[PDB]
Amino acid sequence: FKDFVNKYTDLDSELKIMCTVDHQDQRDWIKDRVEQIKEYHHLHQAVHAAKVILQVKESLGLNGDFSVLNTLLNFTDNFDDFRRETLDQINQELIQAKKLLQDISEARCKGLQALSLRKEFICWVREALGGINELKVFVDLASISAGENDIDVDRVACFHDAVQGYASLLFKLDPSVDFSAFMKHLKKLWKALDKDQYLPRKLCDSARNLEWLKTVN
Repeated sequence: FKDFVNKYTDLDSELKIMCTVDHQDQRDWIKDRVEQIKEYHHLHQAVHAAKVILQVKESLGLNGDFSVLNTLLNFTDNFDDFRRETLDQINQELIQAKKLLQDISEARCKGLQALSLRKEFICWVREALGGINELKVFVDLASISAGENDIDVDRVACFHDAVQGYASLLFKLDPSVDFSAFMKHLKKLWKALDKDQYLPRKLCDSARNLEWLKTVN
């Protein structure tokens, strides 16, 4: 079941066909087996998200010694140790903040992957842009020099959206928060990632335009 990822009804129907091969068994174990397998899939997904957030911390210059994700790192370094284990083997210590309302549909995880490894853009946007109020001045200055071509003028709007949608993590973030504080703060980016779902792509497109962003000044 590497193919049934994030598929409830399809997996349910597949297991119904699986159980209908022999008429002696008519039990309803499927209702719990599908939830168990999907919990395992969610554990793997939150492992990937834990790696993503570790990269985000190490790239944003954050401090606070996140240690709750160390148990997910332990869950993902026993890949060769739990390979012979059962589906009901070990506890789950991830529903607190690292499974619900932070890793939805693996898109918000990609939302953080946008602010992942690419780092020089963060340094430049902190050094040259001090506050949010300077964004309007910067975009006004950049529009007159971008060049009206319908592809060179969307670069000053993608930047304006990707910076104004990342104000929580870019400008005002003291490198002293803990895991709980960081997860509560991320629910300020999560409430803007739904208004426009192309924020990670906007940031990734404004990141490659780093040899031109250092020209407006």
